[PDB]
Amino acid sequence: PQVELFVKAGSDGAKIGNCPFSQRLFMVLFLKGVTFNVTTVDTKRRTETVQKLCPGGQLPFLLYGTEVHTDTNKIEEFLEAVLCPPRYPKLAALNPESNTAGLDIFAKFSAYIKNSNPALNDNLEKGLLKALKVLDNYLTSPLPEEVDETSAEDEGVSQRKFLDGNELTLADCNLLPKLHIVQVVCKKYRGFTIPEAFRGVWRYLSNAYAREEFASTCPDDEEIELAYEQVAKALK
Repeated sequence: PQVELFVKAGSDGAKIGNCPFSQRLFMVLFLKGVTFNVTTVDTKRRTETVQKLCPGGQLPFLLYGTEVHTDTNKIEEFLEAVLCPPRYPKLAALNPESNTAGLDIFAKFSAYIKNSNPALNDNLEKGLLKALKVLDNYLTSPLPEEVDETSAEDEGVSQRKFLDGNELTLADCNLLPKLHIVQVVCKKYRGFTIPEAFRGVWRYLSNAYAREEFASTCPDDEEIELAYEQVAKALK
């Protein structure tokens, strides 16, 4: 039941370019265990075969047998439905709040980085910091799984690896690619690093970069930066 995910090509028209939607889906497929392959699509120069499978020009899309599926959320939702137990595992989060913790982070970042008027830099940066703290608190709050089970050093603090427990879920597939863009781009163009004092968020990124499903699906730093260069370099 052949699985082909079509994703945005980077600056040389071949390699992985910047796209959080592509990476999220790429991650879902590694995590599912399915046999699959990825085709990169140069969005300035779609091949004729790609033009014909996705006449609308959406991206990413997914070839499943002979059907093309568009819209990332619906693609994901369909991968969860059709690649299901017992032959593949359920990836969706158990706790609803895991799907919405730090959702706002990527919008606040975008605002922050598209802005070019120095007067606004500070308030937008605090927007971003606050969104990261909501996330941090969610990462340091014990989930129901962890109830009343701790050791003396770090009572009240969670020790789970990812958003919803110790297994990557769908919620991580959405968040991690976005946070990864936030870090690379804000470091390069805004003199900004996620504060060390958000130890949840750091401990979380550490656990992420430790898993090939995420680190193998990241675009090269240079592709992310090039991708954001025009919009980001405008603030003087």
